[PDB]
Amino acid sequence: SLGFLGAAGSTMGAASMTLTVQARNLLSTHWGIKQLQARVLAVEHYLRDQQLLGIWGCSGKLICCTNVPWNSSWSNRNLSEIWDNMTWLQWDKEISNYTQIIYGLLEESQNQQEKNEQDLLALD
Amino acid sequence: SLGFLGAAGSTMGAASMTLTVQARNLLSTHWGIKQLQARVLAVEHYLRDQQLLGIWGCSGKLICCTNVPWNSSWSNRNLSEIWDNMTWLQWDKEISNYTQIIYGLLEESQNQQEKNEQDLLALD
Amino acid sequence: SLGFLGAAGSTMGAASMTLTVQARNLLSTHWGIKQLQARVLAVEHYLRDQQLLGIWGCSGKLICCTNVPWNSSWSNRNLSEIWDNMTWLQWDKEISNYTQIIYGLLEESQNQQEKNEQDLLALD
Amino acid sequence: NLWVTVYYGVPVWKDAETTLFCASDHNVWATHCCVPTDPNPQEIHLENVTEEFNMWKNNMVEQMHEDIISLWDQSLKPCVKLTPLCVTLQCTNVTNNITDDMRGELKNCSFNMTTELRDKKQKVYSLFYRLDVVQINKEYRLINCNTSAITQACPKVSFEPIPIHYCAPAGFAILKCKDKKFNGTGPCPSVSTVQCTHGIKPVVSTQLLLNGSLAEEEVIIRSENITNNAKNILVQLNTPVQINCTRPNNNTVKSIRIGPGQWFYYTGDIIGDIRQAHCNVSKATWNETLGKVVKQLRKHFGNNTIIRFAQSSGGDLEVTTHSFNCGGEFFYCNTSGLFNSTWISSNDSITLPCRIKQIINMWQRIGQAMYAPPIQGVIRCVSNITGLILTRDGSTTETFRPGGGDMRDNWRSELYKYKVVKIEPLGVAPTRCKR
Amino acid sequence: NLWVTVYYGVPVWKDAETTLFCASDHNVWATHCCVPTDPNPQEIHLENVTEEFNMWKNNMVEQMHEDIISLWDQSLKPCVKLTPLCVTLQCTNVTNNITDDMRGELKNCSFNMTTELRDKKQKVYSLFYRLDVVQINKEYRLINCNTSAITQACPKVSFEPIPIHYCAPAGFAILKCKDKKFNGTGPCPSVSTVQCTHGIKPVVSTQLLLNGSLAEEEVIIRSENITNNAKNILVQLNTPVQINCTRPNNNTVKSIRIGPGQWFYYTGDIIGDIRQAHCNVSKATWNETLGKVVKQLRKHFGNNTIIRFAQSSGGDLEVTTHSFNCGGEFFYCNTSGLFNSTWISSNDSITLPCRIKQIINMWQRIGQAMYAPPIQGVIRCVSNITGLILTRDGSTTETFRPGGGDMRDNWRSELYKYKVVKIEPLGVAPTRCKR
Amino acid sequence: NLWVTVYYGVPVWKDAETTLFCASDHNVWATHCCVPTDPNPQEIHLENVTEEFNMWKNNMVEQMHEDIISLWDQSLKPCVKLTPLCVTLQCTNVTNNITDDMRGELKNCSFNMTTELRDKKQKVYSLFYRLDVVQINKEYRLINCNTSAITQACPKVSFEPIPIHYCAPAGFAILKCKDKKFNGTGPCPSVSTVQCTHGIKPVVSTQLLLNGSLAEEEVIIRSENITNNAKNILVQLNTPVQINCTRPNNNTVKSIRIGPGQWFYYTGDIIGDIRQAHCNVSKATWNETLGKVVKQLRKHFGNNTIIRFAQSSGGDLEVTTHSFNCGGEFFYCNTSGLFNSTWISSNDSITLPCRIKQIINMWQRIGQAMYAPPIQGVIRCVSNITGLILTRDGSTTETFRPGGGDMRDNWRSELYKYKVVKIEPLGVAPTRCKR
Ligand SMILES: *[C@@H]1O[C@H](CO)[C@@H](O[C@@H]2O[C@H](CO)[C@@H](O)[C@H](O)[C@H]2NC(C)=O)[C@H](O)[C@H]1NC(C)=O
Ligand SMILES: *[C@@H]1O[C@H](CO)[C@@H](O[C@@H]2O[C@H](CO)[C@@H](O)[C@H](O)[C@H]2NC(C)=O)[C@H](O)[C@H]1NC(C)=O
Ligand SMILES: *[C@@H]1O[C@H](CO)[C@@H](O[C@@H]2O[C@H](CO)[C@@H](O)[C@H](O)[C@H]2NC(C)=O)[C@H](O)[C@H]1NC(C)=O
Ligand SMILES: *[C@@H]1O[C@H](CO)[C@@H](O[C@@H]2O[C@H](CO)[C@@H](O)[C@H](O)[C@H]2NC(C)=O)[C@H](O)[C@H]1NC(C)=O
Ligand SMILES: *[C@@H]1O[C@H](CO)[C@@H](O[C@@H]2O[C@H](CO)[C@@H](O)[C@H](O)[C@H]2NC(C)=O)[C@H](O)[C@H]1NC(C)=O
Ligand SMILES: *[C@@H]1O[C@H](CO)[C@@H](O[C@@H]2O[C@H](CO)[C@@H](O)[C@H](O)[C@H]2NC(C)=O)[C@H](O)[C@H]1NC(C)=O
Ligand SMILES: *[C@@H]1O[C@H](CO)[C@@H](O[C@@H]2O[C@H](CO)[C@@H](O)[C@H](O)[C@H]2NC(C)=O)[C@H](O)[C@H]1NC(C)=O
Ligand SMILES: *[C@@H]1O[C@H](CO)[C@@H](O[C@@H]2O[C@H](CO)[C@@H](O)[C@H](O)[C@H]2NC(C)=O)[C@H](O)[C@H]1NC(C)=O
Ligand SMILES: *[C@@H]1O[C@H](CO)[C@@H](O[C@@H]2O[C@H](CO)[C@@H](O)[C@H](O)[C@H]2NC(C)=O)[C@H](O)[C@H]1NC(C)=O
Ligand SMILES: *[C@@H]1O[C@H](CO)[C@@H](O)[C@H](O)[C@H]1NC(C)=O
Ligand SMILES: *[C@@H]1O[C@H](CO)[C@@H](O)[C@H](O)[C@H]1NC(C)=O
Ligand SMILES: *[C@@H]1O[C@H](CO)[C@@H](O)[C@H](O)[C@H]1NC(C)=O
Ligand SMILES: *[C@@H]1O[C@H](CO)[C@@H](O)[C@H](O)[C@H]1NC(C)=O
Ligand SMILES: *[C@@H]1O[C@H](CO)[C@@H](O)[C@H](O)[C@H]1NC(C)=O
Ligand SMILES: *[C@@H]1O[C@H](CO)[C@@H](O)[C@H](O)[C@H]1NC(C)=O
Ligand SMILES: *[C@@H]1O[C@H](CO)[C@@H](O)[C@H](O)[C@H]1NC(C)=O
Ligand SMILES: *[C@@H]1O[C@H](CO)[C@@H](O)[C@H](O)[C@H]1NC(C)=O
Repeated sequence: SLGFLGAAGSTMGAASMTLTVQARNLLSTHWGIKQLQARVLAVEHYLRDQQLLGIWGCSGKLICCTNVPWNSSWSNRNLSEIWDNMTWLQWDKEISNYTQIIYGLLEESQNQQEKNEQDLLALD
Repeated sequence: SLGFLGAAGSTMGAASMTLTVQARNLLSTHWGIKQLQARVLAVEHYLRDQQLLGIWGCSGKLICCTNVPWNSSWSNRNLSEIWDNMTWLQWDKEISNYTQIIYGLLEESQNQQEKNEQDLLALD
Repeated sequence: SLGFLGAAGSTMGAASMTLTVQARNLLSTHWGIKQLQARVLAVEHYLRDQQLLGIWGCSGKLICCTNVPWNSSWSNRNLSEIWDNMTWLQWDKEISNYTQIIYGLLEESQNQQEKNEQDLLALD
Repeated sequence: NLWVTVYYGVPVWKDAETTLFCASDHNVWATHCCVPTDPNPQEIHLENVTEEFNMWKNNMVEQMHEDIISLWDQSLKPCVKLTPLCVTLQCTNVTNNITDDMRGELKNCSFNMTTELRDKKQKVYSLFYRLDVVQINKEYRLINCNTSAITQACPKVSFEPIPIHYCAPAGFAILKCKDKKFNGTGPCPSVSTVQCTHGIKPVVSTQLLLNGSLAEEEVIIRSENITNNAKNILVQLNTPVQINCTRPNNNTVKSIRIGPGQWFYYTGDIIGDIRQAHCNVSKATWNETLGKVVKQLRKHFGNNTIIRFAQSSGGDLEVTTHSFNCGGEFFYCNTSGLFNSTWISSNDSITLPCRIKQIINMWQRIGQAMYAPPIQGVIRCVSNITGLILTRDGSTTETFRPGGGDMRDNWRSELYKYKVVKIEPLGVAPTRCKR
Repeated sequence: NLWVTVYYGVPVWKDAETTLFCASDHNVWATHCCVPTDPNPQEIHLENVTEEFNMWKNNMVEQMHEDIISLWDQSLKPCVKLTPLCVTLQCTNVTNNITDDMRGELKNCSFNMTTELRDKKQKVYSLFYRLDVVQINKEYRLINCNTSAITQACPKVSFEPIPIHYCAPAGFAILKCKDKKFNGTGPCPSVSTVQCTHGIKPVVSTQLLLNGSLAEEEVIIRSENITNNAKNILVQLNTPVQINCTRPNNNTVKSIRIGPGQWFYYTGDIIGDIRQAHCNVSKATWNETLGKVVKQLRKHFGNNTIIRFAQSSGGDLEVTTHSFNCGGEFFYCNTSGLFNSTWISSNDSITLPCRIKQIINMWQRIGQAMYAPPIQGVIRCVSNITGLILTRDGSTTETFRPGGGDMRDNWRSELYKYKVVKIEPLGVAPTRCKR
Repeated sequence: NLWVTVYYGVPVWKDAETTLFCASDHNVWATHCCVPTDPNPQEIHLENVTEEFNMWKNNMVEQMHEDIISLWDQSLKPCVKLTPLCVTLQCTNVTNNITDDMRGELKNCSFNMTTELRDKKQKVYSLFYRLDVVQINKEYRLINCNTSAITQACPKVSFEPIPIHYCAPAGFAILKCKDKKFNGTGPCPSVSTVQCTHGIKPVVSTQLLLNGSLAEEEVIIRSENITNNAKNILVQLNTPVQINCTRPNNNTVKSIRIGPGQWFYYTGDIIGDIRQAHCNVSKATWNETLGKVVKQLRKHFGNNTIIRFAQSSGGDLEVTTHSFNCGGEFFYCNTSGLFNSTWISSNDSITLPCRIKQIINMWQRIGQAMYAPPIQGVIRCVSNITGLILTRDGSTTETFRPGGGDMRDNWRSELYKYKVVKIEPLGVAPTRCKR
């Protein structure tokens, strides 16, 4: 249908149906140094995003529902105003100051879950 | 315990029992560039295969069962021929024209499944 | 709060609450090679550990419970001697002789498990 | 009520700077070192996406500049050095077939050169173009002897530009501006995504831009700040102006060995009449073209003002004169015949006289000189003027003069449509599911 | 009914070209740059696997060629440049203790050489071998003064071959053919997998192959196309032929300074009588060896044909003679005494005369000459002939001659049994399992 | 009834050797090529962690040594070569204004050097410091003409130390020892983790260590094996001793083109009288400092023993004198005025005479000489003595002398508190959890 980033500008609800379009393009004699640096950098960025998904308990998923509630202080926009009337570029700008807060909450939540699972599995 | 490619030539139903033998041996003065390119390339190939398993919903598995039905137009053989007489090299040479069809279907199936899970969890 | 290896020296059960702390610190002319090699090496080590978790069925976890029983021949201590009265550096030395045995057992139990899952999913 | 949901593969990006690599389909651009291209390249139109572009802050320009210089220098590394040539020369005038245009332009110089054996010498004479030779006190020396060493360019390596495509690494993308009448700094309502730029020819010139892209609807005038005087004005033309350049002399090229495996090339003689190099521009086309430029300038300077064109005020030949490589020779053409008019609200050509130099200092550097060996025979080349670089003088009359000199402004005329962004696939949004 | 099941770690592979690295273990081969070897490697036999090998399309050969040349050149980068040696020489003949054969093969040349100080000169004389000196008009110059610079090889760096192991990168594997009597181009029913090749010694020779692997059952004859007379034939012997080579002259080596920390080495004099260099091949062994070779040639040429061996056809010494490095000296041996027989169905040697050169142009390149400093004392080396390179003339007699020159043909004799493949661990197959 | 549980992110480590990289913040250390530093680096204290350190087996020292040499060499690579300067010199003594401290230390030499044009020569007069010139038989030569080439250091590139921070790559960390009175080889009860070291200035000196770290409470004596004689003793002071060094001569520097864009710098003349370079150390501070050194030395040699200090016994200036770079000049100061006492259970300074050299052979290598161009005017520098390098002679009296020469002993005095460890985040332990 659309190529890489062809969904940009569409609403978030529409853009979410093309997630593999972008996921598949990640990772895809002095002048050999530029080529190696370019290749290594692509790998490092890929791995950092994957590491976070691992830490947050979203490894292997494109869509991951978690146990961290949404705070209206980050944004109080209605879901019909977010998913149908905004694109992802706009959304990213709207909440760009809260991503560190959210990320900290996501990793802490998963850490607590790791510990609760371990204890339940210790019962016979 | 036959060695790295020791099961090659055995039938598919036998060779499937050595998947860790092969998996564990993957990923393991201008000469500095020559050697470094060799190392970078090994990493890139490893990551691309892992990325596909991720996209298809097979992350972390050596054996993964999906929801894509097999089409007789890709290959029409009895399962006993495939698993008891053929080896994997022979199989690879017969199904080689369909791999880009099958991979596409595996991706579509997983993306639809994640959407369905996300919607179902809206009720949890 | 104890930002990196700050739990070293604390008991094993105390340090278990800081696993994300260390995980997040992995991956983050002539020299253009010296620096690049350092970056590539960091990636290679990261991936080797992730591959082992993968083949043990622990790909998305920080705390992974397995099906391999503990042998008193590796270590014959009580839980309160290991978890409350010892640190991780001490434990690592205590069983450094048996890590290869344990890893081999973990690889095998995962293979037995994946085959059993494949067979059960064929019954319907 | 709402929960955080993490999404991966989200189509967003950020302005970013990364290192780009080249793709390219014996050449001073070492194109054999570049990646083969995609025969069916993709371009993805982005509907409802408006981006901010700024051609004056575009780091692609800086990378092109650095790669061009590095490729240039690498091509000279294995070539014969001319250290043995920096000797006192004994020179007289070439007076044999002078049409009075060339009086004093060519000098006949003799010298003692080294040879294959270090205990022998040979007497050699050759012709020089004056601009390359300076007087010592009939004693002359090459102009570079008190500043820099000279490396002879390899005679087998072409200087002809080959289009170079700049490609982003995975995880990055290049956004292209598709709007017409785009001035280089505003928002661009219509954009598309590509992985590689189109090929750009690294044409080197100093006042007029040659063999670039044309504007499609009108002449477009771009500048960082049009009301300043400290900035150059880049004018992109709608139609090309054809220019015919020649070095109408039949050269006989001779060579000598100056050491073991070391050959030196020089002009031995000239057959027939000696004439000046020159370029032809049609008057009718030029007049219409310049009139179009004036019309567009009026949008910023007034419909009741006077627009005057004049010659560059002074400075080095590389700045005041229009320089280019034509068939391997380096020409310095006088453009005073193109910018000599006041605009107030046929087969008749313009001839621009040109000078030739063999000792060249490129990229405005000091200490690295190149010797361009002569080309045998007669040289003719035809090229397109696709743009201009003008400056404005610091009443009711504005005056514009040829500018240029600084190579980064040539590359800005091709790279203005592109920007590099980083893809940021991971992000969050509220929704109804939890787990 | 059936479902797609994805498997990872599938034991399959494809032909591929990748970069191999060296792992070998004061030498021209940078074995100190290479990776240390594994104490014992793991060779895995593959039961029921037949694979196709093609020794003539093997990219391992091209990499070996490039790596050897690059290492060779790197070893000369820090060595003395003999620029000041290219002078007019005053040469006379060495006549003091000359036997009839080696007469006119030594020159006694004097010249003016530089010293540590720019303002001083020294008179030096040395001995040269004629092959490396050419006449100018008594006045001589070194043979390469009109084409190249000469780099003196460093006297402390050995030219003795050290085995080098070629290793595949992770994700790749090297398949090896264990088929005895394997001709290099067909299916191989018995294969194994290794990570690294056996050590291969980079022995350089031109007509006879020295110190390689032997055939296990019989003489094996291989070529790209046995009926194409434009192709070379590689013959692998199953028995060595021992060859004893010597330079039976006692050289006194002198050294002078030629510049600020630079020194030149040369033969000063010869103690005792002057004798021709030579190689000894036993007649009986050589005649048995050819008998085996012709027996095998008849399989392709007929059981009623005539097989005739003859000398080389022409060209320079590098192809007309058998060249090799013996103790640091470079020998050019006449093999006409070996290839002189027609085949139709005790303590007695063959002496092959040899000449010595000091100025050497390797790898058939132009512009890069090496000066091999002389070795003090008397040289003797013993080596094994493990194979031959033969050509065939373009109607009852098939005439064969020594071939050579193209170094890739020597490597092909060790690498014929290896192929590089890419491991492709991911794939699919139908099963009755779904989810 | 316990099961194996796998934990990832476990806070453990192993001793390891990896490559560290440079971080920093027109200088021979090429700090522009280093990673900019973190303005707010962290240090994390590890409670209840005891580690073993061994400063004598610390591979960080070896890397610093290699990096410093490589940075040094690449900074001379692009500078003017002085090859044409190795000529016979005609020299007489400078006797115009001598305080007989300098009686015969300076010589006035004349020579014929090259010019921009090959056919012309220039006569040059210059002053040399004796230690740089040797007599040939009045006829002199530069001291290194029979051992090495000389490269002139670039006059625009500073030799002043800039702190360098060594940083571990991800997956590695550097542990620092916080214990006071730590002698470098025992267990360290108090440690902390850092990613980068503090900045270390690459000060190059012999015998006395300049501008290093001070001990917190008391003088600390460290050695690999205190009872050997084959090992040096490193003494860290807890107070600085101020040393004031100068060359009180108003030297006028001249510059001559020696080739096509090449230039040689030299001392033309000296304004005023000619005096000896020297360093001033206060006696009271030095005597208190030395007494502290003795007090802590008795701990290993007996509190009833005799401690005697003496001058170094022999070797070249690099080891017999205190070498340092002061304002770009290289000083060789005689320290026998400091190490002259026997210890048994206002504004009066010690003056150390110093010599100056221009032809330098650093890192104890042979074949690479540097010419340090002179610095115009009068030079003065003030620095802190923060430690000593002492040797011990092989009865009742222990005799100690200044040691030095091996640069790794200097860097080891700053890096003694750090070790590199590899993080091993994966491990197992028994729990009651099973799945
Ligand atoms: C190579 O092929 C042979 C068959 O030609 C395999 O041998 C069979 O192994 C099975 C399982 O043990 C036995 O039930 C059969 O009776 C054997 N066949 C014969 C003719 O003996 C052999 O295992 C294969 N090798 C490898 C490594 O897979
Ligand atoms: C199984 O494969 C066949 C062959 O590709 C599919 O049939 C084709 O379907 C397309 C429409 O998408 C038609 O244009 C072709 O003419 C059909 N070819 C034939 C031979 O019938 C079929 O749909 C696939 N079935 C399933 C369940 O995947
Ligand atoms: C270092 O060791 C001390 C003990 O020597 C630890 O402090 C104890 O912590 C327990 C658990 O909170 C308390 O019940 C004790 O009363 C504490 N004892 C003392 C003397 O303070 C300390 O937490 C350890 N540090 C780290 C980082 O683990
Ligand atoms: C685990 O083993 C340790 C060591 O044997 C136990 O510690 C001792 O346990 C015995 C009972 O078996 C007591 O009599 C000792 O007094 C304990 N030693 C001390 C002083 O700590 C430990 O108790 C065992 N498991 C537990 C804690 O139940
Ligand atoms: C080339 O070399 C010749 C040498 O024959 C130079 O001729 C000499 O020139 C010098 C003056 O520079 C006279 O004093 C000699 O008498 C000349 N020698 C003869 C016999 O010709 C010639 O000058 C050199 N090249 C130039 C600069 O002309
Ligand atoms: C564009 O250029 C104009 C000048 O043509 C700049 O305006 C001047 O700014 C300075 C500094 O504030 C004032 O002192 C002058 O009086 C201003 N001149 C005029 C005519 O207004 C303007 O700032 C520049 N804009 C940018 C973005 O660089
Ligand atoms: C090496 O052995 C192979 C067989 O393993 C020979 O292959 C033949 O090649 C010709 C080419 O024209 C084909 O027509 C034959 O059918 C092939 N035979 C077989 C059995 O495959 C090859 O010619 C031999 N080469 C040499 C030099 O001996
Ligand atoms: C090549 O040299 C070897 C010795 O290096 C010769 O072997 C010797 O032969 C004689 C005569 O039969 C024996 O007495 C010696 O004992 C042998 N030496 C050894 C070490 O075994 C060989 O004959 C020579 N071959 C040729 C063709 O000259
Ligand atoms: C530095 O201090 C350590 C103590 O932490 C000393 O180590 C001891 O060495 C002596 C002599 O070998 C032994 O008798 C001790 O038993 C060692 N103790 C330990 C902890 O092993 C070390 O010798 C001191 N070094 C110096 C130069 O003072
Ligand atoms: C652009 O907006 C229109 C509505 O004005 C919508 O129909 C169209 O689908 C949007 N484009 C994209 C890519 O979503
Ligand atoms: C982030 O904070 C700045 C003030 O520092 C504010 O101007 C900006 O609008 C904020 N952005 C968001 C998404 O809240
Ligand atoms: C030679 O050229 C100079 C200009 O460089 C001129 O002054 C002189 O008159 C000319 N001589 C002749 C004979 O034309
Ligand atoms: C380009 O367009 C922008 C629109 O915001 C305007 O501000 C700027 O002055 C224009 N510049 C030129 C040279 O036309
Ligand atoms: C022009 O040059 C030719 C040689 O190419 C010569 O014969 C002729 O005399 C010259 N013309 C004049 C006016 O001297
Ligand atoms: C120059 O110095 C040397 C030093 O050994 C001395 O012997 C000589 O006499 C001095 N010459 C003069 C003129 O002072
Ligand atoms: C320079 O060269 C001349 C050659 O005649 C020689 O006499 C003179 O002594 C040399 N000058 C020096 C300082 O050696
Ligand atoms: C050296 O003497 C000159 C004399 O003109 C003076 O200008 C200069 O400042 C003096 N330099 C020093 C360091 O005294």
